[PDB]
Amino acid sequence: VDALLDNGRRGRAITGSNKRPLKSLADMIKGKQGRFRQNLLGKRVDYSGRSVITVGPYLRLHQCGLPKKMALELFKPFIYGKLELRGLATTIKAAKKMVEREEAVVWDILDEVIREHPVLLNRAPTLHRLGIQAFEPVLIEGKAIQLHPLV
Amino acid sequence: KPLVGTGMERAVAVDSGVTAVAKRGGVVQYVDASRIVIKVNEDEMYPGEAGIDIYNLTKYTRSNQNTCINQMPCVSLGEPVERGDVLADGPSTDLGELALGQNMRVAFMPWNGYNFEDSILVSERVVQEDRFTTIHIQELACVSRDTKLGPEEITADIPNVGEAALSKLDESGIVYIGAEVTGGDILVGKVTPKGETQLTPEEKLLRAIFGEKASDVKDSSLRVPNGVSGTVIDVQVFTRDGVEKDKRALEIEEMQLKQAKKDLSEELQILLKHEFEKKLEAKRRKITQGDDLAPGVLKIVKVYLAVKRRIQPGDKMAGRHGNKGVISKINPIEDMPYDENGTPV
Amino acid sequence: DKIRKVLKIAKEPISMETPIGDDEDSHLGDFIEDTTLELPLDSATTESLRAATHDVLAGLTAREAKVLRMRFGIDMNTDYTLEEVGKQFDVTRERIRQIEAKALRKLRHPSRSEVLRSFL
Amino acid sequence: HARSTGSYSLVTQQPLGGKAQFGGQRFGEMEVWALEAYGAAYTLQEMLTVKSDDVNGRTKMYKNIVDGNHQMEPGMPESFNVLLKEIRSLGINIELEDE
Amino acid sequence: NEALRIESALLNKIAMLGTEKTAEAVGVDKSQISRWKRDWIPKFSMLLAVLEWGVVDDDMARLARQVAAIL
Amino acid sequence: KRNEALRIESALLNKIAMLGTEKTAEAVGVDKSQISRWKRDWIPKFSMLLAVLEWGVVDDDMARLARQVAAILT
Amino acid sequence: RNEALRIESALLNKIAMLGTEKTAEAVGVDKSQISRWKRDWIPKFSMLLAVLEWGVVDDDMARLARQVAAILTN
Amino acid sequence: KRNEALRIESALLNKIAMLGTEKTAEAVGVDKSQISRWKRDWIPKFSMLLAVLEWGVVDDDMARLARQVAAIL
Amino acid sequence: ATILAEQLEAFVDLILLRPVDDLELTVRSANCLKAEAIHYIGDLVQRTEVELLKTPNLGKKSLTEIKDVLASRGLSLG
Amino acid sequence: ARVTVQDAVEKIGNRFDLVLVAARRARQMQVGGKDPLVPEENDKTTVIALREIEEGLINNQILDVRERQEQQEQEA
Amino acid sequence: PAGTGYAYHQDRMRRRAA
Amino acid sequence: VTEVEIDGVLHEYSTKEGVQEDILEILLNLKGLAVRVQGKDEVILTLNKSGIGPVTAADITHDGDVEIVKPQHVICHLTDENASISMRIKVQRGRGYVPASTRIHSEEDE
Amino acid sequence: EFDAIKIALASPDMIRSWSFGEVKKPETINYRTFKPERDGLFCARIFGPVKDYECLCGKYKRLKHRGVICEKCGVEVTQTKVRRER
Ligand SMILES: [Zn+2]
Repeated sequence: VDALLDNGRRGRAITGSNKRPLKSLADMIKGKQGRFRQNLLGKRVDYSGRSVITVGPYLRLHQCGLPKKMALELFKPFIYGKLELRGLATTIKAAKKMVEREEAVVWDILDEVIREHPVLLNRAPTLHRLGIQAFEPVLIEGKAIQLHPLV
Repeated sequence: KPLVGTGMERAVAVDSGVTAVAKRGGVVQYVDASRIVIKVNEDEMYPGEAGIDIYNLTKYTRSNQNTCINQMPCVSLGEPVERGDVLADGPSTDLGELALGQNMRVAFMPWNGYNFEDSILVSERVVQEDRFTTIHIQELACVSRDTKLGPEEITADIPNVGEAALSKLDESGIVYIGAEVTGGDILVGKVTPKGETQLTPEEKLLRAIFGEKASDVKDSSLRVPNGVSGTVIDVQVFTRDGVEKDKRALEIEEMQLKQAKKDLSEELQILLKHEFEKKLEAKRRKITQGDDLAPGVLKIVKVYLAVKRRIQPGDKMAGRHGNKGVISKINPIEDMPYDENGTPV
Repeated sequence: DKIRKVLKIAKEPISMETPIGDDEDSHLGDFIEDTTLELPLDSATTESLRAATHDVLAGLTAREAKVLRMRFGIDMNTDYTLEEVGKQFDVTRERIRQIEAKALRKLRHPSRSEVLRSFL
Repeated sequence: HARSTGSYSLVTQQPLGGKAQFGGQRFGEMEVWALEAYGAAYTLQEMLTVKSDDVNGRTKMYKNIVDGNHQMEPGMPESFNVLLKEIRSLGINIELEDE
Repeated sequence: NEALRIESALLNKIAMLGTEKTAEAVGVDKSQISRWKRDWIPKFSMLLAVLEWGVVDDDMARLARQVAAIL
Repeated sequence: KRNEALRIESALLNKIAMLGTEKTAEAVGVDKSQISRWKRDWIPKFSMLLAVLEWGVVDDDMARLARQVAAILT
Repeated sequence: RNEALRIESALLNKIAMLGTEKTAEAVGVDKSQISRWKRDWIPKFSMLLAVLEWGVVDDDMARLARQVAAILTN
Repeated sequence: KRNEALRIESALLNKIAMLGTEKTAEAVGVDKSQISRWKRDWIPKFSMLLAVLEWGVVDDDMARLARQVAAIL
Repeated sequence: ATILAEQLEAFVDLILLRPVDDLELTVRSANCLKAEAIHYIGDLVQRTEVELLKTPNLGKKSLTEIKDVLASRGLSLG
Repeated sequence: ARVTVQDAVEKIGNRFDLVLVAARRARQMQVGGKDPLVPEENDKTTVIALREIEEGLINNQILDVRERQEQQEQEA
Repeated sequence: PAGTGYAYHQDRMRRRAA
Repeated sequence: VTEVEIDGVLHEYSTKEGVQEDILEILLNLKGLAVRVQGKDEVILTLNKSGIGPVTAADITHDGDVEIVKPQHVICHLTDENASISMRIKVQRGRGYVPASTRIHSEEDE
Repeated sequence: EFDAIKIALASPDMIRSWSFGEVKKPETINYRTFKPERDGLFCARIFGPVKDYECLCGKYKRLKHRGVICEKCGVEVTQTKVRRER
């Protein structure tokens, strides 16, 4: 029972088939890897992407260069909705097939979708507030996010 | 080659077994993209032997990092070679010199913020000459196992995919060699048995309306990862000892057997007969012996794709002095700085 | 064949806290997905298919639409049998069979099920 | 690498790792601090309820986005339910008051 | 008895074929083949007797003999 | 043997259909359900056996053609 | 197909001329049977006649002749 | 009218045999495994209709086949 | 020079195919249209009302239905 | 078009009530229950709501007054 | 209870203290 | 040059027996072949060579309207007496640089 | 919905009130047909069904029968998500 609850406080933790101590009921709550800090204070998140950043010195301060493929994947439900609403797809499965085929009008829908939809750009060590900032996306034919030089 | 090196490039190139180095001096007798044959000089010839050396070059194979390992001959026909000379150039080697990158005409100047923090501005001629292009062979395995509902199959009959999607697959359900595939195409067509689907209402009705039948097999075909686009350069089939081989497995096996005989027969012709024939029966038995696979897995098909990554913004470049950099823009040749002679950087 | 079964018999299950080569924060349980989950596209497609069946059955005569809603469990309890439908329509079983066949034929019409076949 | 929706982790109903399981980006604790320092409470709430963990919330959000109703019904994240069942699996009674 | 002739001929031909071949053909474990045969051969022999397997071929042989006689 | 098995299965099923599942059951000595389920379960397997056993018989359409030719010539 | 459509139109036209009741009395079946055939089977019979009116291609004609000889040879 | 029905039925059965079971089954949407039964049921009835519709059918190819068969023997 | 001059000049200026299956009308209509080899709509419009009515088993209400459905689908005879 | 929100923040203040009132009004437009009060310039409902706030046509007080009067006239 | 949710939280208190 | 079709070759990551250059190197060589066509905008040239020696641009079968600017351009080498290279090179007129990737826009029935 | 979170000690009566049954055996899975065992750590009667609205034994495979407990196996028929709560 002690091992089940804590697998410590009893001199020697009991190990499994491998030589590694069994993870106890208490070990799944405490620590840097416990529920509180790995799953409750921070999380993995949908509608998110990541890519290398280039400069793009033509940008205005309020906008960022977003790759077209990245935008197409990040805004898929919005694209399905626009495809259904504008009559270009009868059902959601048909709209999915169009977005998979990347038909010419899917890109027009994607331009309409992100016209004034900001996206949050975040760099890995978020030391302060300005480590996350919202930008207006401008679609770029590439694979690297373009970041304004002043940010 | 490094236009500016330190003189240590030959040592690194040769000491690492990435090139083919002459074991014995002689005159090159036959050169080919795939092999070199040397007529050893009589001084280095042992009494009981034929003075012939055959170096078999490593053609396009995959490295631990999914790069291209390929050896090209660096000698011409009839050329004299001495012991320790480089006969083929391995990956990233030029005439026995370590050649990790490309020597490029670089200018140091700001140019409009397109190299702002560490960004790099590149000309379109750099892309046109394909001098930072790389080959990226990669494996993709389709394993058919023994499931409780029934064994998995690699048939070419795949529900819910049209005629065109199955055009790249042969009769046995495996993509052809040399076929240029795109992210999403089927490589190996596989189907798993299924049952007791438990269809919902307003779907039973739909199937009734369209007189369609729900398939008893679900599609588990190996498809190309989205984004990746290369050509199929190799296919390997591993069949369990008891299972019966398919058409493509038998076809591959015959190709390997003929290749084996060809290599052994050429070896005897270029150069002993007792070891030739004994090795042909061992090589033949090894080709058809049947593979010891994991338990349950019935048949494995490995497809090797060969991508070609050219260059683009976001790719990291570097010099040898710790100067990193990500390509930001690829410039037209008429936008680049140029000197009095009109040569752009 | 018993030899193969005995050899296939599952070995000791792998601990889900097994470190991956990095051994830092990658554990085996970080690579295992919930297989019994409905993808949001599948759920939305189910809702749209329910709506489409409703809007298509609407364009049917009263008794034919009722017969088709009964024969399949369409927004009701377990599906009824032809005999039960006769017990409720007070008509012969073969009559209900003919009615449902004709209703399905009418639903097969183009310009009446193009969206429904798009659902395939 | 990008992702709208995909596979989800087993014990915690959250997205998975990076680009080999088509998984999402970790919106870790310091990113939460940055959102808190801003006033972005709806951004934060949707980030840690409908985009990650609320099982019923994320399907409703997907549907609502599909028909152009950019509103959410946040709900309780599944990982907090896991934590409650794990503390209760010790001899500790932890419950929500004023049900 | 047509059924008994069919049973005899089928059993003889199956035995000549080989145990492993028959098991593979009918997808039955080699430990069950004797059971499968003893149970199912009479049923299928009776079935083929009803279906008149080979009777069309017998009449075809008769027609071939007659045509040979005419020519 | 695969295509021969398919052909033999088709011929067997055609013979049962022509005679009748009810009538075939009555003659064989089983119930109609048993014939209906043998058609689904074992007739393919027995057909593969016949393909291996080499008991294939002449297709009935070509049989009719041969009969007609033998009547026309004679 | 086109020949199938022509055949179907001809059959329906002749049915119209003769009279559904008259054709029912001539065929031994009821009026409703002819009317329902007009929609169930007549198209399929028309397609069958379309594919039959092509005749026999010489290659397959020789194939069938050889097979008919083989089945009729001791 | 019945004798003509039998004559056209024989001609049609011959034509079906020459065409091929696969083709006939595909043409009239009948499962191949059952096509033969179809011929027992609808070939005569259909024949009757052709006899009542004053449709004309001929069976030259069959005779041709006979000739060709004689060539082998 | 020609390319530059051209750009500088730019600067200095400153249904009928649908078969009978898409009619879904009374079986009277479909039967009469199939009899007269009127299978596609594209061949239906070229007909005229007075000639169509002459068809047997085709009277006032059948022609009314065919014409009104054609009108409802933006089609007419001629 | 929209780059900065300094006139809307000015007209409402607190930089947080602006978000809430703009969200209320943008949802009003998004659902088929309301129409823009400023000439639509191909903007999204969020930007349209911000542009209405800047003009002074929308406040938290205006919105609740309109909601109340719509409730009162629903009685009819 | 910090930013754009502060108002919401205050409103909750308005309903809790009754 | 826009595309090539060598006799017994399936992809550029293979090697031809008796040829010293790899197929990929052969294509990189053919990329630099200077040529002009007067009449047409698209022509398929043919190159068939046997026997030891360099296979140069002078060995390309020539029609009247195609002119090989430098006939000494080396295409490959044959290193075996019983070695044959037979290819059909596709030359077409265009403007600028268009990579094959952007040339697979639709596959145009390729 | 909920205003505060209360934490306290757990009594045997409280722990039994949470419980939906007593795990009596250490068995988990049947090693041939991997269905849950009768009273083990993975038990359908105690913890709920393993497939949506499908009884373990196989006598109930419709949403219509929702809300009844079987007799050949005693397994409640409901959603599988309840496996995360029981
Ligand atoms: Zn049960």
